[PDB]
Amino acid sequence: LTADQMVSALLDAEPPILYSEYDSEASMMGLLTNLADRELVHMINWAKRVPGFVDLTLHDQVHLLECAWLEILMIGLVWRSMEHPGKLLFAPNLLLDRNQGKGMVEIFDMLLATSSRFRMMNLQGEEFVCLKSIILLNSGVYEEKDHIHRVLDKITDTLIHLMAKAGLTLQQQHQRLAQLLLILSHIRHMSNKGMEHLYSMKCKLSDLLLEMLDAH
Amino acid sequence: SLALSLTADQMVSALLDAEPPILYSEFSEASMMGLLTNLADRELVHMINWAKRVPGFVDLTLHDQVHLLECAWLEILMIGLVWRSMEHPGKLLFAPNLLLDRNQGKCVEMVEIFDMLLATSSRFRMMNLQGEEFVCLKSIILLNSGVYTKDHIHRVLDKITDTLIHLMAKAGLTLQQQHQRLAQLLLILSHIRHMSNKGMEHLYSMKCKNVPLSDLLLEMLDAHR
Amino acid sequence: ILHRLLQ
Amino acid sequence: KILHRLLQ
Ligand SMILES: Cc1ccccc1/N=C(\c1ccc(O)cc1)c1ccc(O)cc1O
Ligand SMILES: Cc1ccccc1/N=C(\c1ccc(O)cc1)c1ccc(O)cc1O
Repeated sequence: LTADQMVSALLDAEPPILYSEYDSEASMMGLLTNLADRELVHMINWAKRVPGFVDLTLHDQVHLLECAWLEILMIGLVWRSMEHPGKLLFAPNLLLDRNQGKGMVEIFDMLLATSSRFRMMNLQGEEFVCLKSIILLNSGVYEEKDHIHRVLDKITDTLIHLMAKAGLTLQQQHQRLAQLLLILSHIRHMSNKGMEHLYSMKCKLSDLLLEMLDAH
Repeated sequence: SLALSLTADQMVSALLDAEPPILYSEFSEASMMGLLTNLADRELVHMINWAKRVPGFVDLTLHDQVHLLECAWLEILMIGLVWRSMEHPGKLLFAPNLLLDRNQGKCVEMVEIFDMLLATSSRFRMMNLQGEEFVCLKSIILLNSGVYTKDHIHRVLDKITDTLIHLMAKAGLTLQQQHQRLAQLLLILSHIRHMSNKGMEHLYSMKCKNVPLSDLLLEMLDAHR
Repeated sequence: ILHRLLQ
Repeated sequence: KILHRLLQ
């Protein structure tokens, strides 16, 4: 699969931006749960279109998604929130800023910071779909896992191939690559912190989300 | 800032010469966690002085220095563990005199964090991770884990990226093999972050149930709550 | 649920 | 905080 072949497949596999039911802490968080629960369905049928994913076991596919799902929702959130400085576009009709965070506030700022980092870097869509797929394949990789490593390496080739096209020098490609991949540490952090917050909410949710939680 | 006016080889040497020493230790649940807490408490002191020797770290505000360490301390302790556990497959070498298997972790409500650590060590072993790459990674963790929670830090990170590549090109790696290996190494930092977060929760669980924590160690925990 | 949806 | 003192 060519690099350009890689980007197209990923670009074409993108899920749709879903809408909220907008217009308290319970109400808002209730809305985000509703949204996340519907996004999860698209995410699942999106992962299937991610190169290599279908070649994995059904159990492995379950593991990868159980680990990465919130990471994937969050990098989706941060991406569509790029051109909206100081706000988080959870949905086209659900655009929120820091001062309605309400134990969320810490998680909000982290998401806000990630989106600022993306905008600073002028993150391209092609690069975004690359990162998101890396997350699905990487976040739970730790038999033939290493087919996953072969695919991960392919995606890395795609990232670099993209960057060379934008006129980035050899040194500029290596640095940008690290910068993108380093952001995935933070997304890992937000996800983990997010899970914890949700674990506090369970003992006050969607039936599928609950299944996704106890996996952690 | 001297860290930017530094070549790859001078960066590597600076990091290699700043390496903290390998401390020694002194099983029930409290017995095992007592030794680990004691050990961690002693390494933190060396970590703090190691950090001041990581290029660019000295230019940061004291407040910022405090923040980066508070965020990355367990990550750094863990990648240290994983590194020195490389030459001992299936084993965790917390200290030269404290080598543990997975079965020992089961005496603590811990085995899940053991396996993840052992898995990371297997990854390093599989990649034939070098010491030069290790000290680079560890400094990256220090400067990156708290940066988004500041252009100086990004420019130092880039410099370390340059160093990692410079090492790979020195070991005869092809151009494609160079950036592929970089992403592989950097992606492992996601797992170390995860292991740290899972570690923290376990320590807060330990702190509320009263092994006794160091005041310095408690000060690090409270920073993540 | 996740298994059935993958299927 | 102890970190303040140790870092100086
Ligand atoms: C903001 C947040 C805090 C804690 C846990 C998850 C969180 N994020 C969530 C989220 C997930 C599940 C909830 O019950 C509610 C929200 C989220 C939902 C959809 C989306 O596109 C992006 C998202 O980040
Ligand atoms: C294995 C583990 C499980 C849960 C939490 C921390 C853990 N690790 C620990 C650890 C740290 C602090 C504690 O109070 C106790 C232990 C650890 C200690 C020293 C070291 O060189 C590397 C380390 O990973």
